[PDB]
Amino acid sequence: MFMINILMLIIPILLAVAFLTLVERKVLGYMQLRKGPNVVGPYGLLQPIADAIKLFIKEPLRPATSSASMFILAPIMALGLALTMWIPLPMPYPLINMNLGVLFMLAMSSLAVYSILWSGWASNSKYALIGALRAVAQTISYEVTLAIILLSVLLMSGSFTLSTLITTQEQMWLILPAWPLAMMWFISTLAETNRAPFDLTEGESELVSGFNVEYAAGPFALFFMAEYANIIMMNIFTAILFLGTSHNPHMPELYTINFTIKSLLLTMSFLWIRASYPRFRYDQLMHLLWKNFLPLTLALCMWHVSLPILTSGIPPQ
Amino acid sequence: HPAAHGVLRLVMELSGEMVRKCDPHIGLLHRGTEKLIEYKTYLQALPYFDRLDYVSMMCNEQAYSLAVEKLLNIQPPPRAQWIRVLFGEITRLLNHIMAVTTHALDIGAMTPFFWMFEEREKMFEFYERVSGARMHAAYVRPGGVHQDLPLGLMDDIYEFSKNFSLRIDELEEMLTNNRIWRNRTVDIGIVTAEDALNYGFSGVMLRGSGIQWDLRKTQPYDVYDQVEFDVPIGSRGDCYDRYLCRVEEMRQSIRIISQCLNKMPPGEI
Amino acid sequence: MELLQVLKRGLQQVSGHGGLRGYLRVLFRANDVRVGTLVGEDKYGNKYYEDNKQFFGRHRWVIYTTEMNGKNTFWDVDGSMVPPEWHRWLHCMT
Amino acid sequence: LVSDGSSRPYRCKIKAPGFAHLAGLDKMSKGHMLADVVAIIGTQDIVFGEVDR
Amino acid sequence: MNLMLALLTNFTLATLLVIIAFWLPQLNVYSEKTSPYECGFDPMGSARLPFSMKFFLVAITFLLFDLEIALLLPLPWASQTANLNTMLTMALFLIILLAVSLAYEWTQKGLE
Amino acid sequence: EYVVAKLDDLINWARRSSLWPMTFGLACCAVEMMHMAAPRYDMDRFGVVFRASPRQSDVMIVAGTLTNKMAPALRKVYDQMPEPRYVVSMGSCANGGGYYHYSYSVVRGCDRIVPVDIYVPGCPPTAEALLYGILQLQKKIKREKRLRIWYR
Amino acid sequence: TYKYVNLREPSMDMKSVTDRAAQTLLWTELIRGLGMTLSYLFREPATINYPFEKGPLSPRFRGEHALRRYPSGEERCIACKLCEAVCPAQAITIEAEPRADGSRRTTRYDIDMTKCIYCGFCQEACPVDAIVEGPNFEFSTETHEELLYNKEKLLNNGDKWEAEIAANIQADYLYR
Ligand SMILES: CCCCCCCCCCCCCCCCCC(=O)OC[C@H](COP(=O)(O)OCCN)OC(=O)CCCCCCCCCCCCCCCCC
Ligand SMILES: CCCCCCCCCCCCCCCCCC(=O)OC[C@H](COP(=O)(O)OCCN)OC(=O)CCCCCCCCCCCCCCCCC
Ligand code: SF4
Ligand code: SF4
Ligand code: SF4
Repeated sequence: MFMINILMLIIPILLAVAFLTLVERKVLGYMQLRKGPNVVGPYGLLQPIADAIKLFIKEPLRPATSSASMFILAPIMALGLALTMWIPLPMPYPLINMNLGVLFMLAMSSLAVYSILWSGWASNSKYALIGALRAVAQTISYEVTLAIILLSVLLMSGSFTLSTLITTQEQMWLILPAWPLAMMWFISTLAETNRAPFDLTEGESELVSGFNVEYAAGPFALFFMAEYANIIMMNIFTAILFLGTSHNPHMPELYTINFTIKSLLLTMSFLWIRASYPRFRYDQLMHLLWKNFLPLTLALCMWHVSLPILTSGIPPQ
Repeated sequence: HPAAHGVLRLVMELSGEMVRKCDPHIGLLHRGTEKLIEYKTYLQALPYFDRLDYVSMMCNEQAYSLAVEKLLNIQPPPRAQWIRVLFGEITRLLNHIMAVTTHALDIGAMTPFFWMFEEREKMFEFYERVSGARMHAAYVRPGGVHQDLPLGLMDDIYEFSKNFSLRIDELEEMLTNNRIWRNRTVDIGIVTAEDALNYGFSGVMLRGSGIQWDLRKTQPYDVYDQVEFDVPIGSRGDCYDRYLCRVEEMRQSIRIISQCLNKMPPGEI
Repeated sequence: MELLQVLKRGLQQVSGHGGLRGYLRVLFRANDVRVGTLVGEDKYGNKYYEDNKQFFGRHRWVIYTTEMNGKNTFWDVDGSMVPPEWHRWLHCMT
Repeated sequence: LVSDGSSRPYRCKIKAPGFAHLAGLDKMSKGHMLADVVAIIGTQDIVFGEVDR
Repeated sequence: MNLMLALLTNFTLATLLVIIAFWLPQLNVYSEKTSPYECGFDPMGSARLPFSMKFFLVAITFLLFDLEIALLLPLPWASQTANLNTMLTMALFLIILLAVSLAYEWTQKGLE
Repeated sequence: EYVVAKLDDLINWARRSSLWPMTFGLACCAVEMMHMAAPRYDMDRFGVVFRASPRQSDVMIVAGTLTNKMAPALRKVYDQMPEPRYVVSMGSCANGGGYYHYSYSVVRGCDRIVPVDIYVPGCPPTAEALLYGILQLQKKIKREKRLRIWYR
Repeated sequence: TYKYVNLREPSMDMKSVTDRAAQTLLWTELIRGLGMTLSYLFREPATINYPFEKGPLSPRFRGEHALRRYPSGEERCIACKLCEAVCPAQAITIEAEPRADGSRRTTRYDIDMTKCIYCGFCQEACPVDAIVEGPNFEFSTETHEELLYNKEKLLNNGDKWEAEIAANIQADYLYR
């Protein structure tokens, strides 16, 4: 019954991306002083099952001046790596016990930009031709802001597995000994996964130009779908790394209860940022990576090399 | 789409990344206006000045009625002048709500649009109670105001206008000491020379950059000399310090309203 | 300790208004679930409630019932069904 | 407002902004980015139908 | 032997929903105007993709900063070791060797 | 049968559960639509989210005033919309053109370009007689695609 | 007179630079700024629940048209041709005839509801106080062939209520 476990993980998470689109706007609504989806629910709660069927009735045109084998291959690789990344992730037991899987996250988070380079090219001209070339350019630069300060906690964890990442945090909630790194951990995933303040990707992006600009609601229904699957997955990855919960072997039930409550709270912030701050005007977006983000990340890197040595506090492996 | 919601087609031969050449095209809404007023009378062709802006309602028809009273040799009566100021300085809390919100929606801030229009609907109420209608009111005539305002509006402007300075105390904390919006707007579009007067500019994108002058206290309109207020100026010559006129004029328009409730003589209209 | 300090008011508000059937029957049309304070008299069975003067704009809410002059059961409400006397009242015009 | 002397007027030429405020964008825009250009236009408070001057 | 049947499920469920959403109502019986109106708001656009220098240097610069994090990658494995004065003083070298490559290029970036 | 005509109690309910309007804000009836997206008579979350892109929209809402120099740019945008498309014209200038019905530079009516479903009259209709306009559009959806393939 | 805004130099000493270098680096703005001003969600939302609740209006409101009539009926119109001479948009189209009794009346009366620009110039030009902009925005028909009004629509539309209209005009004729 291994095969019944995989389907027990793909299917209960497509609701949690469909029941996030509804909480996308109720939370964003009470900031504007207005109620949620009022009339169809009764409380809203039945909105996405009606808002899903309309997309698969509405005619999925292909553009006449488009290519063929590239345009319908990027949504295959969209949902592939958006759902494959959920595998090696402990809660409290992962589906797969990888020896080194923290690196496998970057082995999965690297290839997502190789679909945007397809879809911007595969269909058509200037509103996604050059306008998607400068969306690959922002997402490549925020790995070296990411991969360094992901390594900067592993000097304190001890190894590459994720079971040690819960063992080392039984008494600490490790956001305290590394709180400068925890800041730039947030803004990276806030800009890499193509969200609201650093937003030259989706729809705020000259407010007209996106990679969604050409997909009718047949193939478009996944792009949005798949994408919303990253944003609840960097949140499930931050809260297993910094803000780690407590594991008890005799009681694994109380792990997940105290766990899903925490990833939901960080997921609120991606909604709660969008209702405050304006955009970044593509220069100043990348003007603060090199000049401003990056030299501090090397500074704390040299700090986290020497401090396990000159404390005589080497982590065991 | 909405760079002004579907108008203004412009061509840009952009020099690599910079623009260096920009030449727009108007005429997508032309309608034949000035041809068509020749075939009407004076009173009958008045509601095509109200539709000549969008959002100024009583500020237009203030400059048509005043341009026909001159030709007639007639002044308006004294109560008809303290009505026009109570409206002509309440549309300056509508044209400045829009210029500080839809600007900051094109940039991308969501809420101060919604945070102000929820409050703005307390003020399209006030047109309906006096004229009869929602936006375009045919109210001002070339002989003063049409008809008298009902029993009320002085316990309802006063409840409103005593509580507007907190709502304008929210945008100061949204925008002014904000860093990202200051970064989006400093030293951008600095046209400040006497080519910024050779082009024949009117106010702000003048006085917000240098030259102190406006036609409200160097010429008269009305009984409008009998109020006291100051005219905000800008220091440097960019957008962030012609932004700050529009935030600061809205505080000074509350002063000209509170000075107008005390002074209205009873009489004719 | 506000979890029971103010739910005690809402316990009689939610539950004891029409029992088990009279609560969810108004819930399936909208989230308009608050029982109003006063009543109207007119006309058919549509008691246009008027609230406890604790609102403005949402203080004069009406209810529709069934089939004015050839309509469906409850799933067609267009809003133009009102008598031409409540236009003087529903719109707060006097 | 040229008036001839009877009930229907002669020419009525309107002066409004947008002729000054937008002829002076081509000077104002050169040197900056493209995403600076949408930042420029909002401060003039352009309302169309008033470019019908 | 499930790793490898841990993903071929996930891709055959992925390619399932594509052809059912796209290709199945692509055989429907509507009028389906095939006229060249399918491109939006950039009608003709009779030009080739022009070169942009400031968007090439962003590609190469990343690539040379990407290499020596893989040298920097086995630092946690370089902890449980022998002689460690060597291990510390060599680990500090590469970061400075990455840092100087900033400061030379930092005197000329351009509008990136 | 009872099997097939029951299925259009879902598809003709799914098609009226979430409309995605394009709008053409051109003239004064743009602003009196924006107050409906303002949270007093809040347009969104009574079923119908506000504006999207031309490739994704169901039901467009013409407003303002259609001159000669906007007449081809309307019809081009109407083509890209999908098959279950609907057209609502608000404003008294997309009904026969307000005034400027007699001046040279106005397309006299906006039905002469596209087929339009629900006419809403009034210089600016008060965003109150526009929710009543769209609640007439949802009542229009009582059609069925069943009993078409099942009759003929 | 004057007022100068954004005309002030920084202090530029040893103390207040740390006050500004705590801002840029550790974000004493941007959380105290807008992590608190936004939430502030705890107010009651103000949404008119539209099919049941409706919004406020005023007794001089403009809307659908009507033609009143006297106590026991006379069709208050007298075809005096003024409501058609000051429509700015030339909507009204009147064609009278001497009716057989001797008093003159209309035969055809036509108001477009599309050229109607909603002045209130018909409402106030009438001497015999007949044609009244009635207070009901109920509209939204589906055909352009329909919004053209005849005479015998307006009377039906003007006798669906007069309890509505005559409560309005009695309140408001004292000003005009
Ligand atoms: C459009 C449809 C057509 C395309 C359909 C096919 C698409 C497939 C794309 C999937 C790409 C995923 C590739 C990821 C490779 C990384 C796998 C991995 O590293 O697993 C970790 C583990 C490492 O070993 P270890 O951790 O030490 O095990 C514990 C021992 N105590 O390793 C293991 O546990 C076992 C290692 C051997 C398992 C078999 C080999 C794995 C790769 C098989 C697929 C080959 C890749 C196909 C090409 C990829 C194209 C993107
Ligand atoms: C000797 C002992 C050892 C000493 C150890 C001392 C530890 C010190 C730790 C300091 C390092 C951590 C701080 C990280 C640096 C902050 C990043 C930065 O430098 O931003 C600079 C940015 C540039 O703009 P600026 O310089 O201000 O110029 C414009 C002024 N007109 O200006 C900015 O402020 C930009 C602000 C961020 C931009 C994105 C904002 C979008 C919203 C993000 C909200 C995120 C909220 C928090 C994230 C979640 C936290 C859990
Ligand atoms: S006539 Fe009506 S639609 Fe046209 S601009 Fe005026 S208010 Fe807007
Ligand atoms: S209402 Fe007055 S103006 Fe109109 S037709 Fe009758 S008498 Fe003439
Ligand atoms: S409201 Fe004005 S334009 Fe319309 S019919 Fe009456 S007078 Fe004519």
